[PDB]
Amino acid sequence: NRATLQAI
Amino acid sequence: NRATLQAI
Amino acid sequence: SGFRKMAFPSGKVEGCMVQVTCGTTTLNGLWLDDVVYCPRHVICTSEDMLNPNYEDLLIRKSNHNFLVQAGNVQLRVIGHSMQNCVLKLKVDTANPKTPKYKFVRIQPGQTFSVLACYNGSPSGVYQCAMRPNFTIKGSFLNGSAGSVGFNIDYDCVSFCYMHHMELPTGVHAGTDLEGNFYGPFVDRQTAQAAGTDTTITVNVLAWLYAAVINGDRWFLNRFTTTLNDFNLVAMKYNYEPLTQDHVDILGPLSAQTGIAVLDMCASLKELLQNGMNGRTILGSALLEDEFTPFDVVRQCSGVT
Amino acid sequence: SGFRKMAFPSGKVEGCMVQVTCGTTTLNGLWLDDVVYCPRHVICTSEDMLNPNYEDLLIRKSNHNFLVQAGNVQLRVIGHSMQNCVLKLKVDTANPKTPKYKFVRIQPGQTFSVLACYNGSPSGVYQCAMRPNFTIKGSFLNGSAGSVGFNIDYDCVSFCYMHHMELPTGVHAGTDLEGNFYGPFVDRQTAQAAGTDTTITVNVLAWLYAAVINGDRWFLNRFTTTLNDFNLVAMKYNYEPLTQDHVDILGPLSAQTGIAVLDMCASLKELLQNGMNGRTILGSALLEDEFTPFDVVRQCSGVT
Repeated sequence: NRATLQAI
Repeated sequence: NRATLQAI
Repeated sequence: SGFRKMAFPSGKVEGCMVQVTCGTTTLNGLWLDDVVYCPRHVICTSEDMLNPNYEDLLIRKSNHNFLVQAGNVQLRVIGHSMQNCVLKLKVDTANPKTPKYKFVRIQPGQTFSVLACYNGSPSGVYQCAMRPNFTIKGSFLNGSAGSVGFNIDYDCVSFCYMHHMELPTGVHAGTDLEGNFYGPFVDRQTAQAAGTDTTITVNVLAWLYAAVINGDRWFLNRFTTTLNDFNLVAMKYNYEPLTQDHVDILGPLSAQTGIAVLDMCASLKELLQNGMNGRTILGSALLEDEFTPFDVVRQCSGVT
Repeated sequence: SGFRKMAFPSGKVEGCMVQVTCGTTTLNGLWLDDVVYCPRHVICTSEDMLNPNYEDLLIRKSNHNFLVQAGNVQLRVIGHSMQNCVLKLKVDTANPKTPKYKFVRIQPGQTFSVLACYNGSPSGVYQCAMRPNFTIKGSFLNGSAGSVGFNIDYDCVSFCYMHHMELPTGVHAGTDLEGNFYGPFVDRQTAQAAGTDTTITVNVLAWLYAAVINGDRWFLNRFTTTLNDFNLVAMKYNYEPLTQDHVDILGPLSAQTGIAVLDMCASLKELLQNGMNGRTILGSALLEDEFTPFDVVRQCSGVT
């Protein structure tokens, strides 16, 4: 599993 | 025990 | 993801908070348009508080007995009146920071944000539920009376609570913004106790759905149950009965997760009968009941 | 009385929050004086985020690629630069609502308030601790990057955190306001994991003191222990070592309660070895470690 950058 | 009104 | 006890942003309420002093007694008031609302016991002296006659105490005051301070600006009081357990102090200046607002009374089981205040100055913000016994488990010290509880929808603040007093067990009691107490409490320093409390079942279910949405699935099981058989278990463990309206309200969360409400009730039954055998749900080792279905959807979906 | 997880009033931060859009990517920025600070990955496209070269990505932008919106007012960008993992966007208007502020970096074990935001609009407020492994257990959804964490002292906002990303375990990672990450994390959508975490011992002790101050005394005992023998138990249960500086910091709470720090450590030893046998402390069935000694003194004493 990967990190998620939390812009949209 | 008694209730306390919480002004000061 | 993640699930936290979350309050509404408090700025809109902070700009309404003032300090109200009568004689040697001081507390907070709520300044909306040209009126300041505060707990009526600001007019008590210390020895007035065991058995106050408020109508007598108020007749003996006039406008110049009330010092209202908005920051370091005194607001001149030009009228006063009693409404149930609050005072309405008419002042000469409308609050320029008055938000769109509503005075609403809430139900037991519903939540709201508390802006704790001292001397007219906001101190901190936290989330509370109205307990089935009409108390709230807050954090309040002497001087905090007049702090308010609220919900925000769009840009409208719905005020639902004003703080008055602490009961002997350390729980808190207060009024709606029309000055009517929540529960069978009076603003007197007398022996008073809350009715027996109960656990808010629909909220526990909502929090279990939050847990699944965040990946805690260990308490799930292949069993289902009937509403009738679940409510027999709820009554034994001092949980409120679950209604069909509760099942309906949980609809969206049941859809999102694919777990039928009565399937989730089978999990709750097992947790009630067996405990968690050392595991946690959303970081808690107890079943949490102060999140409504709305609070869960709000946070597990992100309405700003 | 009562003890609650309590955030700082958020109004002063709400007036700084803006929306920053680059291309099809949008997040929040922090508007202080004539500069907007935001996570640099606003300049990534979706396919830019596995292995971005940020210096390349930024060279290919200019001022008119950044849309900054403060409410329903666009702010014109007149300069841009990268500083570590944040962007500094110079705008033509100083924020009239800029509070007194400081950029501070905090230590693991310290707490702060998070103002969660989406599209420049505040959504909710909650309290977080910086974990020993430099993550925070927050509540953040896509779009929440650029939300900030802070403490307030007098009228000064000390910003300590800006949110960037969620790790695979559901915990959160971000930077200080100079753009330096907390912990060994990078702003890339790669496999990354936090180091093993540990429990913040001084905070657990502080919360036990809060419990006594609020009348939960059942876990107290007539035993004491040595710092050395306590730290042997702490290491076995994955608690951080307790220092003499921790004992000192707990001084005021130990005085208020009359319970020596090493006496309270004997209680914690027993709780660690035997659990709570079905009882609770301050409404929790687990030992809580996200309240600092300052948080306890603040709330059990009432600084507004």
